[PDB]
Amino acid sequence: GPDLVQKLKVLRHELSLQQPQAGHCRIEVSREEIFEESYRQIMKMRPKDLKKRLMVKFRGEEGGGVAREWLYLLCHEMLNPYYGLFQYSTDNIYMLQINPDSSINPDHLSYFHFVGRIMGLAVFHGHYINGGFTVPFYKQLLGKPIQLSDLESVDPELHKSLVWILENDITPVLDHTFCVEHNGRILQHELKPNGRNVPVTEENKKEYVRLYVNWRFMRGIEAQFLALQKGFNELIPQHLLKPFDQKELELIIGGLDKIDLNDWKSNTRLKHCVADSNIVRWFWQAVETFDEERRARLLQFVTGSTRVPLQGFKALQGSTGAAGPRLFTIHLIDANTDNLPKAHTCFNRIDIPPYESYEKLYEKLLTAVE
Ligand SMILES: CCOC(=O)c1c(C)[nH]c(C(=O)N(CC)Cc2ccc3c(c2)OCO3)c1C
Repeated sequence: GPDLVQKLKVLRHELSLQQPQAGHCRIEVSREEIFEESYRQIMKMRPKDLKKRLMVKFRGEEGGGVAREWLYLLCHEMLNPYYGLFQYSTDNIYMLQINPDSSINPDHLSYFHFVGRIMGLAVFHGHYINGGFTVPFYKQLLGKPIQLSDLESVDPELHKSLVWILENDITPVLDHTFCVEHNGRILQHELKPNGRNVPVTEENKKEYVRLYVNWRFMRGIEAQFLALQKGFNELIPQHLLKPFDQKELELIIGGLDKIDLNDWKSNTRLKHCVADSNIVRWFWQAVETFDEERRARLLQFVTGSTRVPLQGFKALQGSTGAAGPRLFTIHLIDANTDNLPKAHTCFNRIDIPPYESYEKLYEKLLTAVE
């Protein structure tokens, strides 16, 4: 709380001291080749050059304020799975993770080092990017261990079984060793040296669960993660992150998930209504009134998910029909004003009856959502 506020000020003050008063960090890339061009221009600089005031300009545009736009666009474009560095999770929708098969590109480690530098530059200049990584990824990047509690949301079944180990006498029921498996070929991993020959007992099961928790996230991505963290720490040294505790890191990480209302409203299709009509202004008014958890519940009420792809509301998918985005739709219909708004989750549509006032829309929409 108030100690977190002050820790953030110490961090920002320390970072500001590393920025030279004179000098600039010059970048000039195109929008359609921002990843490859930024890769070559950034990997040419010293870490101290990256700490200079950003001097950015796009391909052939006049545009200071362009450096904010450049960094934000590069932060989202570098996570695009086309580049083979990151892939979507099969545990939670629209979440990202390092692709363990990134070894295909033999220069992958220099690209992960580059991604780390850009993530470090975002923190350095005060940008909050909703990268969509898991809480364990972000804790590890910020220099802290993963907690068993952080596994519950990613892998509830593994979490339940590791919790079972810690809370019960395993002796008459389980016969595990410090060796774990995962995939086409089956790969064995010894959690600690000679692990295959170390049976899990009451005496060492705490170490077993602790090692298994880390492996569940680090599995096949350890070299990639190390290079990423290396780039990140060239901008954000690990000692400056030491004061933040597990709880403060969870608050900072949860704040990254903020739904972008600008991107939501810019990418909303309107059916039988205009952008200035009372029903549409009242809907966006009620959304602004809702806290984050209520904004997430509204997004889940209409789309079935509490998140949107990394590209944003423009990449929103529908369930059926021709391939292509199915934008979030506000549909003003002809219906009973006592009726609730109706969600058509297959098509990301909310059918809204013609309410008389803002206060009636707010209550009906809140009743539908809660
Ligand atoms: C401990 C103090 O934390 C901070 O002050 C802080 C600030 C100012 N920004 C960030 C932050 O946004 N990220 C963490 C690196 C997420 C992120 C950035 C760039 C990305 C990305 C995700 O996906 C690819 O590009 C944090 C945590």
